[PDB]
Amino acid sequence: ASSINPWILTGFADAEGSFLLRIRKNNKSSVGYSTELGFQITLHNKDKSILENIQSTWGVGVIANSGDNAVSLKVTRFEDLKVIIDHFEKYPLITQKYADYMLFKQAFNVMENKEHLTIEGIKELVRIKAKLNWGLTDELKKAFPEIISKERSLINKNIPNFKWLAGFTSGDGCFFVNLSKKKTKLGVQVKLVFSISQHIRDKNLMNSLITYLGCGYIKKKNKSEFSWLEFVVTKFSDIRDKIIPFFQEYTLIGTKLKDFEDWCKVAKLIEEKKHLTEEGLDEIKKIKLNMNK
DNA sequence: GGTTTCCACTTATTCGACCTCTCAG
DNA sequence: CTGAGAGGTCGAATAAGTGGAAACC
Ligand SMILES: [Ca+2]
Ligand SMILES: [Ca+2]
Ligand SMILES: [Ca+2]
Ligand SMILES: [Ca+2]
Repeated sequence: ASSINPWILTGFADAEGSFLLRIRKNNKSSVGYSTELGFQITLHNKDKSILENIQSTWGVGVIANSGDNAVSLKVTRFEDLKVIIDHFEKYPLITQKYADYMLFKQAFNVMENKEHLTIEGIKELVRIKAKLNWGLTDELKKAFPEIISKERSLINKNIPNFKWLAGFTSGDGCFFVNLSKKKTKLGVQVKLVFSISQHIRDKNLMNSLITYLGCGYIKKKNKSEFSWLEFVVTKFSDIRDKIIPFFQEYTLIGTKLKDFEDWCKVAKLIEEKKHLTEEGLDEIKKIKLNMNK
């Protein structure tokens, strides 16, 4: 296993990490509840190597299958959480997930004091959990109606450095070869697309990518009640002169690195105008077939 | 006996990956 | 004709989370 640059790791955690606070009804526990605090990343099987590298970097965490297609790294051994905290104190998250991290830290402090072994400490964990991720289940709310949770901190941080973006892109980004039929004797337009997807809660961060990368635009997307954003670059001069040199310098991790490598092969053919030939179109369709999914 | 840690594997829905058309220069 | 956006779809590699019991103090 290889170690991962810490800012790349934090950017990847902003895109792929989740904090965890289990408060479980437990007939064997003196206070009727047991707890489990943690941090986890779930990826496709093909990216198991990233999880082994993170495990090797931090020296913590257990890896297991997550269903038929995915694999997780989960850190819940309590002493190992100190490694997680030590990392994110030095290399802080910048999406809204930073607020979940802060709630995770509060829960750590409660459990370090063994307060979770008292009913009052369980109550304090429920207060913290109420704003963490999806919040309290209805079943738990019914158990602790008394609870009043402090409102959730809205995060508005800047991108700390390019390595963070390399990690974030390795998680939530997409390098895509768009083919769209036209009329023309050739008949197909080849267009390279770079995009990053994110929940609308981080509108500010996503909007800032345009200024930070000096190209792109934001698309708002919806699906029933859910909404998210796409930062998108389609202009070939920006792909060739901004996006490609950026990730050539700030190296992606995992399978997305291979997608980016194939994507650049297509950019080369496009720069040589080989995409407006039948022989070059063959080559590009071959590269596209071998990418992503 | 009580508590912590790990593995199996899911639900919810935020991602990624995928497609097609318009129209300015 | 070509490029750059416009305007989408869609499935789960989504983000998040639960049941059971091994493992331990
Ligand atoms: Ca993400
Ligand atoms: Ca994931
Ligand atoms: Ca991903
Ligand atoms: Ca088992």
